[PDB]
Amino acid sequence: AILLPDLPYAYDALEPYIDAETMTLHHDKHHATYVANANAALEKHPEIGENLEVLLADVEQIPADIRQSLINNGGGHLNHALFWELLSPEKTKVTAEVAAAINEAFGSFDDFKAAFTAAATTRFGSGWAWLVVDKEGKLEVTSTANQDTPISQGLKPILALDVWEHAYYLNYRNVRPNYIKAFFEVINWNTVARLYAEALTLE
Amino acid sequence: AILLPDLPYAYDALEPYIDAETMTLHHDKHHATYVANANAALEKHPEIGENLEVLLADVEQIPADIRQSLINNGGGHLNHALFWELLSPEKTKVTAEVAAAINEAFGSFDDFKAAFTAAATTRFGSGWAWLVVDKEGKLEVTSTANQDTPISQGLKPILALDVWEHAYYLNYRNVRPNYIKAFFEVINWNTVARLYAEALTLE
Ligand SMILES: [Fe+3]
Ligand SMILES: [Fe+3]
Repeated sequence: AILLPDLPYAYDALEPYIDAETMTLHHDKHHATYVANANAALEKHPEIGENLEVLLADVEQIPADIRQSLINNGGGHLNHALFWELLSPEKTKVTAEVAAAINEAFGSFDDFKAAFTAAATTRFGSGWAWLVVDKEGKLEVTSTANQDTPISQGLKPILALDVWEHAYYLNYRNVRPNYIKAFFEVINWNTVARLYAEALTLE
Repeated sequence: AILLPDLPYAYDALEPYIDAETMTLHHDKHHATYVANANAALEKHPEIGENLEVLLADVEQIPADIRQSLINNGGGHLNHALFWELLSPEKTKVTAEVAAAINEAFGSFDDFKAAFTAAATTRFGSGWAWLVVDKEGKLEVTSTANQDTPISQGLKPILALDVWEHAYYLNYRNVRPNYIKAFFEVINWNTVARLYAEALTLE
């Protein structure tokens, strides 16, 4: 079965940037529901196994009667698992190779941060802003709807911000760009490095 | 210019079903923002005018370069303006003709309630649950994404529930069902009758 991973720090470790009550519901309620629903969907078709990253890379392989529910809850599970690991109570620095890849893709770091901030601002409704590695090994900023994940288009995400309202409403209310800025404070760039390394090597 | 209509009651009027603070952010920030954005798009084409209900009934007729912004913000404005009129601090009752059409399409009021509750609850991500008049004059429950509106498909809304998280997170957190059950205590059935009469009387 899919399991709910633990937060690898205390619920309040990201304060004042993300508030402990949000971390608690976001993980114990929202995330747990994605895992519970993904298990129920998968229980229905044991023959397909449970490797979500493989199943959701090509959604039409998933039998029709559970497809949208797996996209939604199976995607909710993967997006959130990735998200907890990209957050750090301790400040970190963009790694040399990650930084170099950025200048190359965007021209400078501030250009990236601005392209990223804007994909996150203008994602209308519920969804996620992403930094991804191309099938060409290049970086792109994108944004997806709801729990849709870029791995469904063969893109490898190395950074991700959740812009569903539940992620920021208790701390920032309507002011999503305040929450976006706060995110840059608590990114775990070591996770980003590892994801990006894993992106290139498995290619 | 599109104007932000005033709430037709005090902000704390829907208490304890909807909290004051939410009414306040929801109208003063969320709806104001759609109104502002809708106007910025419209001003780029003064020739197409300001009749949002006509423009959004055929989206395709809207110049490509403001079409998405119009759908989202224009849609945002209609749905919300409709939403404030549908809420009532006084418990009202279902008008006889409305009750009868609900009995006909659904079996009983409570059947309708469960069905509208199902659409409101399973809408994944941001959106709206609706009771609409068919092209054939029949009632149907549906839901839509984000700020999409059933008038875009030649359906006439007579009941609407915002299921965006900003509509309910302050008072109910992740438990959208408690929000939905509460919405039924504050429905203005007189706004529903009136919309229902209007839908039948333009065909
Ligand atoms: Fe989330
Ligand atoms: Fe709303």
